[PDB]
Amino acid sequence: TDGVYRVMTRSTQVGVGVMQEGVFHTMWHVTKGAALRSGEGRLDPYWGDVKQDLVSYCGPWKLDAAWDGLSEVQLLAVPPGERAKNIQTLPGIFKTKDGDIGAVALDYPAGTSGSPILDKCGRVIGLYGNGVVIKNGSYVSAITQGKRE
Amino acid sequence: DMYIERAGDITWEKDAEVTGNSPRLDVALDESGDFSLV
Ligand SMILES: N=C(N)NCC[C@@H]1NC(=O)Cc2cccc(c2)CNC(=O)CNC(=O)[C@H](NC(=N)N)CCCCNC(=O)[C@H](CCCCN)NC1=O
Repeated sequence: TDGVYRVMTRSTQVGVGVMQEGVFHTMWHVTKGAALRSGEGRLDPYWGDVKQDLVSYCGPWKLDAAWDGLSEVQLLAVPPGERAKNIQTLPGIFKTKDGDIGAVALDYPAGTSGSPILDKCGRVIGLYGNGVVIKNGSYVSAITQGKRE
Repeated sequence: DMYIERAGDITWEKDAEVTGNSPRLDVALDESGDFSLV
């Protein structure tokens, strides 16, 4: 069913993802694009892109909401061993040769990778966990969003 | 064995804790999906 999920290996939490419209969405580095178990069921990788660091299971990428480039957002962080919590922030910007990407200066354990970032309507505007380490050792994550074809 | 477990509903929280700055960074993205500072 729709919601946010932990991704576990047997146990260790290696990441997080979003179930929406029957498709499971996570970051590629969480699963390395391998199949997942859900209860007694198997979720097979359907679409992915290592450069975007994204993968979807059971169908194509469904998350199409975009950061408006202006407003505060919320990370719905699901850290290992802790319940989901919402953290509001005003994104900064990754400026790249191919354009600007919103980025959040929020630092969580590696197994928080795949946690969704939300707009004020609760729509998922991207996933947390592909980023850079800045000079002082803190972290900035892109707001990584796929394309709904 | 890599498996998933439900962890909650996806809902914006009213009157939430606000933290973090808004850094403006020049970055590059390689073909393997790694970001780096320029
Ligand atoms: N081009 C490159 N490789 N950029 C890599 C960027 C970054 N990788 C790191 O932060 C590694 C790292 C670096 C220094 C120290 C530590 C970790 C120790 N910290 C922890 O052990 C928990 N915290 C941390 O690991 C990070 N915080 C911090 N202050 N270093 C926060 C991790 C958040 C989830 N994302 C990831 O794990 C990805 C995986 C890899 C995706 C690759 N495409 N990771 C990243 O983006």
